[PDB]
Parts: sequence; C-alpha cells; structure tokens
Amino acid sequence: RYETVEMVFIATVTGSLSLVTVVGNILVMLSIKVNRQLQTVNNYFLFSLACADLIIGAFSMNLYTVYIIKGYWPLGAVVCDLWLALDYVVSNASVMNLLIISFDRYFCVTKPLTYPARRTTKMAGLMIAAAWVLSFVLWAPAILFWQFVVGKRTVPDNQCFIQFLSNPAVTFGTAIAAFYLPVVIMTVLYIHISLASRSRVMAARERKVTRTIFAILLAFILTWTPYNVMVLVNTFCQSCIPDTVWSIGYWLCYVNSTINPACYALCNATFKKTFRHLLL
Amino acid sequence: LTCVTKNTIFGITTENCPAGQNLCFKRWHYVIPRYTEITRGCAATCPIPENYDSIHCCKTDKCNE
Repeated sequence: RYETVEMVFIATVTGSLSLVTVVGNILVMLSIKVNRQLQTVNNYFLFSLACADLIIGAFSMNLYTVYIIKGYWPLGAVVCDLWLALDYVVSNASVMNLLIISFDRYFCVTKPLTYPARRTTKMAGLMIAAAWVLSFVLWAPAILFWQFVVGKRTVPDNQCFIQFLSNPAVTFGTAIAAFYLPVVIMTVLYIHISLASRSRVMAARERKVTRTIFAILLAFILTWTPYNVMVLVNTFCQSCIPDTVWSIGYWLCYVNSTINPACYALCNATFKKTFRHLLL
Repeated sequence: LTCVTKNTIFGITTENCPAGQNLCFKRWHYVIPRYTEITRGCAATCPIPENYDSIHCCKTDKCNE
C-alpha cells in the first residue's frame, strides 16, 4: 500500500517491457529470416538493429532493475563491469548502426548510380560488422582498462557506476559527441534526402522505406533527448537535477528499444501483415 | 582553510569558508550506472553516518581535488 505495492508495480511493468521487447525483436527477425522474399541491405541493417535492441532491452533493463530495486549492486561485482561495458557499447553500436543507415540512404538517394549494385548482401554485413567492431574497440577496452589505469577499482563492490564519468568534462564531451554529432548528421542527411527525393520525383515502396527510416530516427531522438538534456543541465550548475527524475529519465532512455520492434510493424505494411501471422 | 567547493568541466574552485562549519565533507552519491552526484562542502561534524553515500573528512589546504 505504501512502498511494497509500488515496488511490485515497478518490477512487473519493467519485466513486462523487457518481455515485450524480447518477443518483438525475436519475432521480427524470425520473420526476416523465414520470409526470404526480402534481400535488401536496409533489412539487414534492421536485423542488426533488432538484435542490438533485444540485447539492450533484456540485459540492460533486467540488470538496471535489479540495481534500482534496492539501491546498490546485489551481485558480487565483477558482473557489474561486464554488464556496464556491454550496455554502453551496444547503445553506441545502435547509434552507429542508425548513423550508417542514414549514410546508406543518403548515398542511394543522392546518386542513382552510387554503385547501387555493389551493395548486394556482403556489403551490408561488412558495414554492420565494421560498426559493431568499431564501437567495441572504441568503448569496451576503455571501460575495462581505465579503471586499472587509475590503479584500482575505486568503485565499491556494491556500486556499479563508470570510472571516467566522475570527471564532468568526460561526461559533457561523451554526451555531446556521441549524441548530437549523430543527431546533427541525421538532421542534415534527412534534409538532403528530402530535397533530393523531391527533385527526382515502386514509389509507394520507396516512400514506405523512407517513412520507416524516419520513424526509427524520430523514435531514437525522442527517447534519448531527455537524458542528454539533463546531462547538459548538470553543466549549468551543480546538482541542478534531482535523483528520482534521473532514474526515470535513464529508464525511458530504453523506450527507443521498446518502440522499435512495435514501430517496425506500425510503419511497414509487410511487417504489419506478418505480425498477425507470426503471433499464431 | 581552503577546499575545492565543487568540480566543473572548466576547472576547480578553491574556497575558504570562515570559522563556521570548520570541516570539509566530501560526498559521492550514486544515482545512475552513469551518474554519481558529487559534493565537497563545509560542515561541523566529522562522523556523518552514511545513507549509502560515501563521505570523508578533510581539514587541510588541498584535500578535495
């Protein structure tokens, strides 16, 4: 009635969100690999983003809930560092995946002969692997190694925070770069794609693909905006923002992962008709 | 005495609070896997039992860098 019912409410809703994200991602990718009528690079990018989405959703929300259910890390550490690095690296990998989807779409639209037959299927997988390995080698070893660079795990055995986020400058730099640089690139590339498509103008399917990309971009930016807004606010003064609002903000930072599997069927007609068939 | 009142992306800010609150308490409070709120201030009690907020005492000229 006072706190136990609220704890049950929060735990149940987070578990339901994790389960629905997992089932949506697995169903959409199973549809991708079973239908076999689609062999475009955009669909491979969608598959990679859905895999990253299920990983984010399941692992990140489960461990963030078991961290937030009490106020510390119940596990005996060790798993903390691995989960933190995995979550941050897969979030950055999803960001770079959406970045390279935007690059690919801009390249295809801006030039009718931008080697469109060079893509086939090997190039899509190569780009996906390149983005994944780039994010990995850029973030994960740093997470695992800069703690030893300082000299010891200053993080206690019950806490699960990041070493370099203690420095406000590192927080500000990583936030501004790894959010707004992709955001401004999306903005300029969306403007360029819109103008090129308008000048140029099968059309129904092209518009469907464009709407799908726009929906993914809008969902990502809308979900991840509040986190970076508050991060910037913390650069205005000291302790400008309370703690429970921070908890809720970083909680809906995963609403991108929640929305994407549903938005796939919401925007894509083939996904919409496949969803009913694969629910049974 | 002097203590760094806070930390910011620009730089540190050393201060000398008067003979009132003759103590430098430094606190870490971990709110998010990606956010640890930090304070460094003047107070008049060293023990300070903690609500999972790691704190330490200082009474020197540079102790909370």
